Amino acid sequence: LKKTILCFGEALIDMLAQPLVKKGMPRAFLQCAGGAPANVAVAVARLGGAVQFVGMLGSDMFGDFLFDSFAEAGVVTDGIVRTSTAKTALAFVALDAHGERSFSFYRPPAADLLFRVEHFQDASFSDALIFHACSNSMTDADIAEVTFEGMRRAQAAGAIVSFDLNFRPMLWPNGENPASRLWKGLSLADVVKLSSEELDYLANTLAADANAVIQQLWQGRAQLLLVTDAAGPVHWYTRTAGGEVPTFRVQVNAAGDAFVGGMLYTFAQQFDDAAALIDFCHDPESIVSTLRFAAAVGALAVTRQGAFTAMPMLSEVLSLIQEQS
Amino acid sequence: KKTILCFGEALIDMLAQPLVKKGMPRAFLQCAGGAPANVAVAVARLGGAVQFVGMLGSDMFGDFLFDSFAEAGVVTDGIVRTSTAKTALAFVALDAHGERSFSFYRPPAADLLFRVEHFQDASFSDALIFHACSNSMTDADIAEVTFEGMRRAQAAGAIVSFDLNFRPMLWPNGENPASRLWKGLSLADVVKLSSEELDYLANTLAADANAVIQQLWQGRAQLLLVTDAAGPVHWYTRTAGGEVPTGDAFVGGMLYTFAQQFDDAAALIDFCHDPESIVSTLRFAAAVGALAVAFTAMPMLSEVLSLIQEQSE
Repeated sequence: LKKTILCFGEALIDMLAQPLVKKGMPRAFLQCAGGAPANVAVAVARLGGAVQFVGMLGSDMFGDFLFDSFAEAGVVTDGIVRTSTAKTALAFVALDAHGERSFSFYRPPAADLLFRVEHFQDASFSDALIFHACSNSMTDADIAEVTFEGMRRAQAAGAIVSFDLNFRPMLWPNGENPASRLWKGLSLADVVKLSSEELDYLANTLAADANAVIQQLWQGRAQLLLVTDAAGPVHWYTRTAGGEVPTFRVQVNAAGDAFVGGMLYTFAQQFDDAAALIDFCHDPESIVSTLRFAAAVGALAVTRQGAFTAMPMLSEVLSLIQEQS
Repeated sequence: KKTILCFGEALIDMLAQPLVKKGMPRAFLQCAGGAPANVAVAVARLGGAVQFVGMLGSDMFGDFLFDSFAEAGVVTDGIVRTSTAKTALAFVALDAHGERSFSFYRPPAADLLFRVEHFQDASFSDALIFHACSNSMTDADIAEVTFEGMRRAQAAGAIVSFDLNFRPMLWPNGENPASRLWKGLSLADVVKLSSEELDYLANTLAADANAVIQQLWQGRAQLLLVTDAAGPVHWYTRTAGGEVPTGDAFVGGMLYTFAQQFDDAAALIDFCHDPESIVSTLRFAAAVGALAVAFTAMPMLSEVLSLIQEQSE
């Protein structure tokens, strides 16, 4: 069976700063499993899809926590490698930008950044129908090349390559221009997901507009593009048309990792092989149907200061779609 | 003059909390930490004039440490900041079979980037005591910075205090700390060791405790204090030794008391030649150190008071 969704990249700890409780009581931080591709993997596993997380975890308490969290969720762990050379990355989340949500990362150096091409396993790509990655595994030259090689290997092995930009400027070296790597990753993906802001960023790097960006994507492997709005309406584009994705109102909005997990999960269930993506992209009726499912997953996922605390099961997602209909 | 200059690392201790409810995320409590940093705070709480010299990150944790120093009464103008690295983190959780584990996010770290040019002459000319620990010797650069600070202090007339506080886990894999430890020990006037560290040092010499003590007398050391997990504190000088009839609290009480008793660095020598004073001062140091922690002062209050009365009578 070649139905496994391979999520590659970083898995890290989101440390959620809690509000001050009493007097000089020490502030508390809550430990939550995180990482863009990691969240996608857990969302897929919760729905019942075959999924594996490929990446490097530290040989520390946090790495053990992430490993066990993956196992408990049903995510295959065979492709995970370990290292004592660096610690598991930490992402501290709090408030200080006045009342804004602040971020403090312990990642210029981290375990996930040390994954090398030699760590990939042929069995992973043999059984993979989808390879999903994000730009965080492109923050330095070495890890970026590993991500590109994974995308190239996936394509050659018959897997659909999914790329959710998930651009986080803070994680990139000061003074360096990430444009080059982002465009390269974009040229190697069959399915691309961008936020409105990232689309604007990319347009600026071209000294042009959104249309120019989309046309640039069509010059590569891209067959499907999703653009998320801060608000909530997701737009989709293929080389033959464009439209909107049905949304859901379930009280908390922009499509994130759960949405992606929902989408890839459906792809793996419905596609016999990678070539099936082409027919899918030529059929707006299927596109709308599948993205509605993805939106339902995103709407049901529960987050706390970012970081997912609960992913929905298939029955719950289908019930929402059935009800809100 | 009068100020106690504590130099080195200030970091965040993240204490893992026992799981309250299965489905809830494990919690970690933030606490100001760092060896010389904690001593600086204790001295300040006791009422001594103290300044912490070191580098703090420009992050949320650095601001927390800076504020903690300020609130305790520690002088902060000797503190420098950097965005180049994050404030170090020290995770202590009860990992595996009831044993308390550790996970340090150091190196890299902001405190490791303090450079010689960050020292201010004003800090040294006003210092009666310069106190350091081995944590600021974990890499070649910060170690040299620490040694130069100790030399500057000595040259400026400050008593140099060195609390080994050896933590192997913080040192580079495959390296032997012995060399740096001995160099630091050779530059201190006052040395504080745990019984364990004494044995460790003895081994580096392939000898006994006496060999370590004699080696110490080869450098600047005039007073050695050796603490026990469970037992009296042993003191040693170049002419004698004995025990104090009674950890970091102790070091705080000691520095605080030394600063209250000694007019200058030369006063340490007279002190070392006066066992009665050594005994009285260290016992008091241990006792008053408990205050750097409405509360009861008993039985310590009466114990201290009865002794002074008897001595005066």
